[PDB]
Amino acid sequence: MASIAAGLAAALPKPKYSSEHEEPRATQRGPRIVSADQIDET
Amino acid sequence: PSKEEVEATAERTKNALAALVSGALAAQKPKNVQVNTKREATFVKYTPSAQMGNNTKKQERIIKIVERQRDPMEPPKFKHKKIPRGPPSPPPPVMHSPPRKLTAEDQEAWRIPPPVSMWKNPKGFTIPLDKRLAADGRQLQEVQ
Amino acid sequence: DVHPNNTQLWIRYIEAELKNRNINHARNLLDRAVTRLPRVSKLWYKYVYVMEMLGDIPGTRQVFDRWMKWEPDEDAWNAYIKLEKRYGEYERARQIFAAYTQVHPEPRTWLKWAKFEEEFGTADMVRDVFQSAIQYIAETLGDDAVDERLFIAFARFETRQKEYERARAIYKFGLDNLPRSRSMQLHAQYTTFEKQ
Amino acid sequence: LLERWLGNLLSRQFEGRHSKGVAKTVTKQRVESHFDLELRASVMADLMDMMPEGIKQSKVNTVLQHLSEAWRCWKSNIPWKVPGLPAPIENIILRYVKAKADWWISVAHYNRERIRRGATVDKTVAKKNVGRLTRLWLKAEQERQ
Amino acid sequence: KQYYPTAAQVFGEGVETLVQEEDAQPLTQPIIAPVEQKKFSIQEADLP
Amino acid sequence: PRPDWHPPWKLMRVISGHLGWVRALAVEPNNQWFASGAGDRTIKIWDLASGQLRLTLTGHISTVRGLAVSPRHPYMFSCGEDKMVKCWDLETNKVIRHYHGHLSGVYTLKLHPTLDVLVTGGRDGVARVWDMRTRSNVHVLSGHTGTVADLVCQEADPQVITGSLDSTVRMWDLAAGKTMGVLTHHKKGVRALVTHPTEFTFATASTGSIKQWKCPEGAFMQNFEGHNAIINTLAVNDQNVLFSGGDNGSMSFWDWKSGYRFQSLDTTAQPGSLDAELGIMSSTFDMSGARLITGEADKTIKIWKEDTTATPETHPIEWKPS
Amino acid sequence: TTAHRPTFDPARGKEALRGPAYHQRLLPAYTTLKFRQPGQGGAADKSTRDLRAELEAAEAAHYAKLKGAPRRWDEDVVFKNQARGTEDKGKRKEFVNDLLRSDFHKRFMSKYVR
Amino acid sequence: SLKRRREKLAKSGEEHGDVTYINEKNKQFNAKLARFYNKYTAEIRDSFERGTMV
Amino acid sequence: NEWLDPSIKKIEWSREEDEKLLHLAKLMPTQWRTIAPIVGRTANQCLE
Repeated sequence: MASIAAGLAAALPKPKYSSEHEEPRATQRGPRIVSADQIDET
Repeated sequence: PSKEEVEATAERTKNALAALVSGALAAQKPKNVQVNTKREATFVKYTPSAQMGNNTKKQERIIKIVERQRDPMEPPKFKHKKIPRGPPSPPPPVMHSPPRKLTAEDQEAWRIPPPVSMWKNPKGFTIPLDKRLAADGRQLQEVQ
Repeated sequence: DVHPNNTQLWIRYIEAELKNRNINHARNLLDRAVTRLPRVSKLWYKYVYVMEMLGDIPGTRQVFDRWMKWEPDEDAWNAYIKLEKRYGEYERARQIFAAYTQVHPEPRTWLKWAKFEEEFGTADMVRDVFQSAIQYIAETLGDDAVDERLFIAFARFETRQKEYERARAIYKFGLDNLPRSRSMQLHAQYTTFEKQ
Repeated sequence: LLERWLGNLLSRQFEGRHSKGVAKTVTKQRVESHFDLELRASVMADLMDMMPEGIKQSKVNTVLQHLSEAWRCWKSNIPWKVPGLPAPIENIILRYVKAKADWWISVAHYNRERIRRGATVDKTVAKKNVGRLTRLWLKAEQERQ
Repeated sequence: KQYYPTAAQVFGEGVETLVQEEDAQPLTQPIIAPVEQKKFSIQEADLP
Repeated sequence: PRPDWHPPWKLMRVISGHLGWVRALAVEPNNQWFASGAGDRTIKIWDLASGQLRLTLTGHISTVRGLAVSPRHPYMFSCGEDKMVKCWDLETNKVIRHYHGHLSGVYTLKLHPTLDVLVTGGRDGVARVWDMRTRSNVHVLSGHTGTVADLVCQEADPQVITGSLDSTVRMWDLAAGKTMGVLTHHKKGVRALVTHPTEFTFATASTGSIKQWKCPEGAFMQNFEGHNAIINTLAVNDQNVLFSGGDNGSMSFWDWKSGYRFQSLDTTAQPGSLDAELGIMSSTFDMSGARLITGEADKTIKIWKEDTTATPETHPIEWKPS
Repeated sequence: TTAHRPTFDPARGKEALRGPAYHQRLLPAYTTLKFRQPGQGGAADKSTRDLRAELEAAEAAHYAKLKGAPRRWDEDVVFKNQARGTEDKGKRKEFVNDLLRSDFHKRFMSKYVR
Repeated sequence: SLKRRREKLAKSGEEHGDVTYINEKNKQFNAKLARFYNKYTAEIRDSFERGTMV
Repeated sequence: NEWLDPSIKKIEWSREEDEKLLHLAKLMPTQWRTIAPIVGRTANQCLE
């Protein structure tokens, strides 16, 4: 039922500047604490 | 609720309220003598717990309780006393819908003028004659 | 007892016991105050401020958690987020935006989340936030009922990333699937971008 | 009768006087003061219920002073219009001044009938009634002019 | 002089405006009329 | 929930005759006559069909703020601002009993539906539970901090529910005379209560908000919203009709289940009334439910009827789900 | 002065005193409750639609009953015919919601203030 | 807050213009009256300041 | 009522007030307390 969101997501061309290697813009000072959800994602 | 449980509630409430009715009817017109010579005993089986020291001879007790034969001519024994009302039972949380978003226009819309009386002055104030003649609409009335 | 719901009396009794270093007494008072009056923002603010001035950041977080349980106004969620941004747990502030956009689904909260992820996160996060905002608002209020300011901020963000064609795509999609009476600002920003 | 009276006498003697136990009825010497008590309570309830939430309710007995002055302006046929008094508060005041006025006029009608018949002998009732009908006549004559 | 409109000019045409300033009943006549006995002869309730 | 269609209500008959605001209204169980108590200190008995004045009764020295005609007994009860609660024997048209004890003016009066008990509420801030026969104040339901402005009796727990002007609503266990719950959801004075006749739910009305609750839990079921006025009254039919009458004169007819406001009106004042004198002070449906009797601050009894001409298509349900 | 004062906190009701009874307060009166006899109505509930039908029939009956459907001696006189339309008062007795302008007040104040 | 209280007391203790009161409560009430009612009684004010017509 | 009331105009008269005063004094002869509210001065001011 999200036809407008689907039409938007189809209307955008792929971004020409890659961001898959991009770090978060604020470095989280350690240590990093996760919940029980992120146990299997590491 | 179904008719059975409505009727059960009716019987229980009627019993309690009839007890209070009877007590109130004894309050509002007592019998001329407060003597109840048909005094029946009340037997009580009393099994005590441990106490200050130890036990000595027998523990279980049979107790005969009778009302005391009070003089019919005696007035009330004790003067009644004026005691302030106790504190209330603890209040509940105030479960309000989120507060109304007011504006300064609304605060100005609910300003109540200071009242200047044309007759009364219980503090003997000296009011400026501008303000005394502010709510007199007679000068601002129409003539035609 | 005489005035149970008076905020001034509550604050006076709390401050009278805080000036004399009776911290445990005053924290009992503050729990009783925000239990009695859960929708009074001043008592909650005073409790979070007292907990932050005593150094107990986990205490401030638990008080804020109870307040957010009570679903407060926008300023309380904003204060909680500014707390977690002051102390640097940005993922915790991201979770607070998740719940905040859940509770207040107005475009202002989505735009605030987009700005936060722009400054403290990757551009993929901002794109996901904007797409989620458009999807949710057009899903619930209706497809023609989406705000133009969402498209404005999204197109200006993709402009700021110099993805120029993507920004043109946002602008054109917004100018297509919106009424003419609610796209005048979008049209004006489109003209500015195009002749810019 | 006498054993009831002596029992209540001995009740006062031996368990004391309950000074304000049961409510006194509104007898004829308490009628106007009671009407005032009820009227002021009613006007205050309407103001506490019609003010918005969050408005600073520090000064609300001021409305009761406005109601008093509005009533005095009704009696003396002086127009009452406070500059800057809001329309809601003014509506409440005008409504209850109408109600008080109607009670006043009905009591004047009733006592005038009783003074005509000779059913009353108190001087205060006659004096009050002539004052009321003097005011009523002058209101009618101002209207006529 | 008439300072005000009439009831028909105010309330409408399909509205019946009643003005009642006198009772239909006297105060001696009860609302819930008590059940009468009205016995007029000493008659036995059964057979002697 | 999809709301049902209810026909709109229109003005049928206007009955002038009191000289003060009509604060009370009570219909016979047999639906033949109704009782208007008013600020001119009097109780008038009017025939319901013809609208004609049958009788005038004067026993109060203040405004009559409450009425009740007993369904089991040939009695009519009243309360007034003169601290007095009276029992009228309608086989004689005379006051036969007094229920004394309220410290100040008495605002509401209800009878227990099953057993012979009279509950009254008052500006001394308390609901007194009286026995009809012995006139004895069996219970003094206390705990409110303000005027008890309305009150309902019920056949099962909570048997007495009182709404006060300090904005709380307390549900009272009648056997013990102590409260089983407090509902503090209302922001200002709860002037109206009403009980649905077939469902085990009720409704309380303050200014702007009409909240619907479930017995005995006091569970917040729904919220009639939109009537931004001081609500004086509340009247539900057998066919799920809530009537919110409002002190500015505003009338709202709602559907009881959904909360949908199928009608909004402003009532009309008599010739001679000020615009301040527009306002509804009392209302009740009759026993049948075909008529709504309202009593207004222009000293007027008004009768409201359903429009038989209107169809479900001529007045469609303009209800927008969200 | 502030000896003379309004009421802002009216007196609150008290529970009864739980004390021994010696004082006499209410003499008994009307100690027997009357009930609606058969024929006095009230103790009979039929239905809702039957009540609505009976009510509408009574209203229709009342509206049917209301409708009824089953030298000249006066020649030097300066003014002639000064009383036409004066006797026409009484077309329909009308209620004015103003006790200062109602016809009862005018009758009262013309009778008394002479 | 104590400094604010003392500063308010000192500021209101200074008088400027005519004296139309008899004690301090009367002065505070008259200033409150001015604050609310000057915007409505300007013409009467200048009628006093002028000695003639409103 | 005649001098110190701040609604009393103590300035010299205008020609418009003169026209109104003479017009009204012709309308209502020697009814000066009637003329005075309409003209805008007191009765003694209009008379003198």
